[PDB]
Amino acid sequence: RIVKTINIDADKCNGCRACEVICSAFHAMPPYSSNNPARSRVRVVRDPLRDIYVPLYAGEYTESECIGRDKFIIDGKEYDECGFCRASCPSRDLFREPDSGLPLKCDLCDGEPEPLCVKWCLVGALSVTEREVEEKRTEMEIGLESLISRFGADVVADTVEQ
Amino acid sequence: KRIVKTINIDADKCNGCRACEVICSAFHAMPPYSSNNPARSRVRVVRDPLRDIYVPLYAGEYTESECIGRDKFIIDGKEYDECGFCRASCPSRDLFREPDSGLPLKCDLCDGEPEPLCVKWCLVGALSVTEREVEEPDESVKRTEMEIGLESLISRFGADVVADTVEQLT
Amino acid sequence: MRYAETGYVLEVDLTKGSIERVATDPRDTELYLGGLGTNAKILWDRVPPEVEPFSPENLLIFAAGLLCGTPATGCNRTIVSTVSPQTKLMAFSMMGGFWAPELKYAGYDKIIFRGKSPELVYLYINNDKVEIRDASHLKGKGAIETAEIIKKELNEPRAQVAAIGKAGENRVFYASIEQGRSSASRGGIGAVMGDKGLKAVVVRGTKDLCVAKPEEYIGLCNEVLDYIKHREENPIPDVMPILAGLGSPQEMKVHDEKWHTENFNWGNARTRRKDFWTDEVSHAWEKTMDKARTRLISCYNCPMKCGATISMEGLPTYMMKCFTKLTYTMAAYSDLDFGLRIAQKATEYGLDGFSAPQVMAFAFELLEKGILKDSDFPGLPEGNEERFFYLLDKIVNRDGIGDILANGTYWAAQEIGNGAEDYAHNNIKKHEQLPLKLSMLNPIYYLMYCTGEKINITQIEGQFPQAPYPKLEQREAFVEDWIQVPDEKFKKIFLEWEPRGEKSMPNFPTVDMCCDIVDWQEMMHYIDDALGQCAGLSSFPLKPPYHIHNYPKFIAAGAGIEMDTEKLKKAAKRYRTLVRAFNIRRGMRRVDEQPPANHWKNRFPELEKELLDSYYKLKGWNDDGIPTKETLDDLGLGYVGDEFIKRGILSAG
Ligand SMILES: CC(C)(COP(=O)(O)OP(=O)(O)OC[C@H]1O[C@@H](n2cnc3c(N)ncnc32)[C@H](O)[C@@H]1OP(=O)(O)O)[C@@H](O)C(=O)NCCC(=O)NCCSC(=O)c1ccccc1
Ligand SMILES: Nc1nc2c(c(=O)[nH]1)N[C@H]1C(S)=C(S)[C@@H](COP(=O)(O)O)O[C@H]1N2
Ligand SMILES: Nc1nc2c(c(=O)[nH]1)N[C@H]1C(S)=C(S)[C@@H](COP(=O)(O)O)O[C@H]1N2
Ligand code: SF4
Ligand code: SF4
Ligand code: SF4
Ligand code: SF4
Ligand code: SF4
Ligand code: SF4
Ligand code: SF4
Ligand SMILES: [Mg+2]
Ligand SMILES: [W+6]
Repeated sequence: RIVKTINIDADKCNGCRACEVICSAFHAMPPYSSNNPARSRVRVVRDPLRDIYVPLYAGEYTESECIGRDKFIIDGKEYDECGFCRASCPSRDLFREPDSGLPLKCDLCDGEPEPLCVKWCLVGALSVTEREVEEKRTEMEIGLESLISRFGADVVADTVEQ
Repeated sequence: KRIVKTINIDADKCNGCRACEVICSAFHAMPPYSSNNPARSRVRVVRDPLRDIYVPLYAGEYTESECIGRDKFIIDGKEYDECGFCRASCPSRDLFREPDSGLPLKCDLCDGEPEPLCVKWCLVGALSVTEREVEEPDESVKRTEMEIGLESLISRFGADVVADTVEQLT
Repeated sequence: MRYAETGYVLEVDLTKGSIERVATDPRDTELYLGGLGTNAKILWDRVPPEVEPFSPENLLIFAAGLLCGTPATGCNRTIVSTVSPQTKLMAFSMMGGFWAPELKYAGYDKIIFRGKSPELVYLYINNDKVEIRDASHLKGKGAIETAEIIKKELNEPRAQVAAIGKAGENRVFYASIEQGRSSASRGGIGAVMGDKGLKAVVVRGTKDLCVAKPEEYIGLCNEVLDYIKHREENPIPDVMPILAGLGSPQEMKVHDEKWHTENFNWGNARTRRKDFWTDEVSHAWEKTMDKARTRLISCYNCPMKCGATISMEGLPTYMMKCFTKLTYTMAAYSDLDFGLRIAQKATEYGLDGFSAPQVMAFAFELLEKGILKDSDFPGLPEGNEERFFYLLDKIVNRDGIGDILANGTYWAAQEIGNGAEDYAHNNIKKHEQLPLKLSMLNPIYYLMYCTGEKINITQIEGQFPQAPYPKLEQREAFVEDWIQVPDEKFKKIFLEWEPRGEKSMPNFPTVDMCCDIVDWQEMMHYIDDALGQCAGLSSFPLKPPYHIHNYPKFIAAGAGIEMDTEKLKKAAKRYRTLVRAFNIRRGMRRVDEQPPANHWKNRFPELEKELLDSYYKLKGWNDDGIPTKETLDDLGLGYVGDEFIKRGILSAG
């Protein structure tokens, strides 16, 4: 099968946020009838004073927050809490419709000739590439035995029947 | 008001010892400390000495599907790995999944214990966890580790298959 | 329904703490487009001439351009308008960055401030949510410093903040308004903002912004981007670096400043150093700039990245663009290192990087001459650099001699006396000009110095080359794809134009040709400042992606109003005349419209009189600079003509 990788050169970004403009614009209904950076599937983490410019793409949906949130210090830069998470998470507004709260997820401009965010980034911080990768039931049994060992066979049995 | 906890990670102080992987795997063995295995640690260190990359990554949220596109960063001269900052228990990689079953792993901050063990064993002080109060309510749908683990299996193998197997083990 | 614009504005009374959203008249849009144009309409019939700058009835308007918030590349400018405390005329100031588009996403086109707040406060906007917050804990804080504290307070990391420094709070006549890598710099608009007890304006927006013709509007947008690529592969041949490409003066990218340091006047617009740019200097400045520049950053939705984050050791990071890079350096006879360090202090304080440097150099000339004594400067340090840092703090606090210098070179010299007016030699309408004292009279720039309502030369020029090509082949090549011209005659003028001989300045181009050129260049700036389009992609650089031929299409598809080339030309003329009428009502006459006496060494009175006479005719004004009743009625400005007669400004017949 083919996996597509979004290549993001944070060192090339200038924080124009053009990507947010075109992405939300296209996904309007009808297309380009309006725009709204809050509805963008790509969001730029921007702090000029910290020299941080990090384009983030909408990833997976999650119904619950993490028990602990992560916060990095890398190469002198103090990033934001959850600074790199692509999740549509109940802990913030990113990757969620500003009016309904519904989750947003990048689909690489499915159907279109080219990712619009990539196209409007005239400085070339963004590119998408492809590559092929290689795609048993013994894993199931071991996991179930793991679940029985950690929580108990009586607890496991009653949960499955629900 | 509720409490949110933050894992503070100073990757500039990390040395790539991976002592954090040892103790977490050890404590979460059954019974505790009976064995250890970095591959089932809920903290996993991104480590490429030649690139000077040392990044502790804590197991996060479960997802039964991969994304439509994976991201890959170049930041401050360093070319990190694809998905190099993602905490997800994802079917696209082995990180934060049991090497034998495929079950999801997730850091609960050693819930029940006096202190997070990884932090306790990191003598160079690259890790630390602090607390703070917030006003935003917790709208997390809180599922148990038991429930999330069973559901991941049910999606992978089917409810009827999982059920019959359960009644053939108990 | 309305498009491009939101159709709503905010009316804030800082005296009563009242806030009100009011729908706008769509007719205003058809006549004055937006931004500067509608700002002018508001100030005209709400701010009579009896209102003083620091009077509660004076207005402070924050306007987002008509096309801000749309996918239009580079369209992100804010237009701040008020009555200047320095010039006593109208003052409109432009600011880049991300503030204007955020306002549109919040649902508003303008914010109009009246009255004064007794306590220091700031305005908080979040879509439909609008409230006044206390800001006493922010007193004295720097402009950028203030924004960061607020965004932590409110927990709004993605909110845009426009704030004033201590200079604005203390009502320095050349105090500015700072927002990230952007500044409403000139006119003293920061002084009015402080006078009203308004520390900052915070806005967050997450609403949609619509256009009338979606497919058509994005089409023009892509057309611009494509031109920007092609244009950046074909810079203007044989021009200097910071004039070959698009955008604002790329002085943060180019280390070469030979044209600047050898043609512009150092100190109080005084000294010319013909041979300053040596090898030792060029290497020392490049080293300082490589070490100080962290990253070249852009404004909202623009790839040009003109600004740059500047990090000096032991100092907080600030952002810089264009000519402020040299003004502090050249005014103090120092180096680029000193300039970057003091600019950090000045940006935080919120001072105009043009006037401030000239005011301090003006003060030291007076101290040098003996017109000012050392007793006026107590505890004065020894070093030349230390003296500027000293005088800077004295000004922002209005402390002693700093209280007088805080009024500008004009008013300061007026108060000082003893021949201090002689050293205020670089003012037009009480406003400091660019430090340029050239040799031969320039017929095109003479007009721009005399009539420019912004009273700044860098913000009226652009579309016509500043100098002719020596060889005819070069000209033919240039006019080949010069599609931006309104008329073929502009090509023919540049073809005949030569640096030396029978077709050189000041006698060529002719008086009629000069008037047409000045009218075109000015028209593009007024279109920019109404639409919100950054001049860097329009009226400033040669052969821009935006021009008189596609602009009408952007307006039509964006706002949903009927618009063509001629109707657009007339529109720009309409509120450019209205702005003129506003200054006429405030006492401006032809007498005020003269360059500094020493601006050129070779003057031609008879040619200058013919130039100003002919230009007035083209504009449709009097021989005293006043718009006639005929042209006012033709433009739809009949109410102006009536009030002129009633006020005796114009005679009936
Ligand atoms: C070359 C010019 C066109 C004028 O500079 P120069 O070449 O020095 O022109 P000069 O007038 O000094 O005379 C030179 C010598 O030639 C002589 N002479 C002259 N004409 C003739 C003749 N016809 N025939 C014979 N001789 C003639 C003349 O006598 C003199 O010789 P002397 O020493 O007296 O014996 C250019 O530098 C310029 O800036 N001009 C545009 C106007 C302007 O200021 N725009 C910029 C606005 S700021 C901006 O845009 C910006 C700011 C910050 C950031 C970003 C942007
Ligand atoms: N519409 C418009 N855009 C403009 C200008 C202007 O006067 N009007 N000034 C230009 C110049 S010469 C400079 S140096 C920058 C300054 O940007 P700032 O006001 O955001 O600091 O704006 C550029 N864009
Ligand atoms: N403090 C400060 N003053 C400044 C600037 C600036 O960036 N910061 N820009 C200068 C330049 S190059 C220009 S073109 C004008 C911008 O005009 P405006 O902000 O009044 O519209 O201000 C000048 N004064
Ligand atoms: S358009 Fe490109 S440079 Fe601009 S913010 Fe997006 S990724 Fe960064
Ligand atoms: S945003 Fe991501 S890292 Fe943060 S709590 Fe949510 S899922 Fe966890
Ligand atoms: S690739 Fe397409 S869907 Fe994804 S962020 Fe860019 S424009 Fe939006
Ligand atoms: S114990 Fe600390 S320094 Fe060692 S690998 Fe773990 S986090 Fe890094
Ligand atoms: S590892 Fe994370 S970022 Fe990568 S595909 Fe899976 S969920 Fe997406
Ligand atoms: S806090 Fe505890 S459970 Fe979480 S990774 Fe560290 S040792 Fe493991
Ligand atoms: S050309 Fe420069 S000043 Fe204009 S919008 Fe782009 S980055 Fe900003
Ligand atoms: Mg400005
Ligand atoms: W400029």
